Amino acid sequence: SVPSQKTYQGSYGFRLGFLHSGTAKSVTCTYSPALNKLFCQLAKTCPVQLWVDSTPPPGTRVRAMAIYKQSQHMTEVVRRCPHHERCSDSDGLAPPQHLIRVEGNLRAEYLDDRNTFRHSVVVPYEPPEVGSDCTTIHYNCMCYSSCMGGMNRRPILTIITLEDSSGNLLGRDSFEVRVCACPGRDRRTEEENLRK
Ligand SMILES: [Zn+2]
Repeated sequence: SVPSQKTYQGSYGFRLGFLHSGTAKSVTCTYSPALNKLFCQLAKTCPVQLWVDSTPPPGTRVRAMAIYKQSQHMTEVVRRCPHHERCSDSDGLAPPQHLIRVEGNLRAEYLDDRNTFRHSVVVPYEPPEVGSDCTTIHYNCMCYSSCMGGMNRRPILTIITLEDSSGNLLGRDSFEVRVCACPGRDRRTEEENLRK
C-alpha cells in the first residue's frame, strides 16, 4: 500500500541521469542534484536519462510511478486534479487521470493497479543508440503541484523502476518533482534556502 522508494542499482547498475539546464527564468525543466528534485512547467518535456553498466535482457521495461513524499499522505493515490482530468487533453494513450505521461512512445502502457489503484506508465527498455552512452525517456507531468483537489501543494516523488518481463524488480531510483510556473526561480530559491 506504499511503493518502495529505496535506491537500488541491482545487477545492471541502474541509475538515472538528468540534463544540466540551468536556472534561467525561461527554463521549462531543470534538475537540482542538491535537492534531488526536478522542477518543471505544466506538461513540458522532462528528459530523464537511464544509465546502466551492462545491458539488461530483452523484455526489460521501465516504469514510472508517483507517490506523495510526506508520510501522512503516502497512502493516497497521486492523481490529476478534478479540473485537469476533465480538460480533454488526452493523447489517445494516457488515461485523463494519470499525472505522469510518457511522450512520443507508442509502446507506452498505462496501468491502473487492480489492488492498490495506483497509476503508473511503463515502456520497453531500449539500449543506447550508436553514439550514445544512455537511453532517454521524455516524461510529462500533467498537473501543477498546487492544483486544488489534486496534488494540492503537496510534494511528490517519481519512482523509476527497472523491471523484468514479469514485473520483478531489477533496479530502482527516485526524484522529487515540483510542477510550477517558473522552474528556474524556484530551483534557485530552494537551493539558496538549503545552504542557509
Ligand atoms: Zn491539475
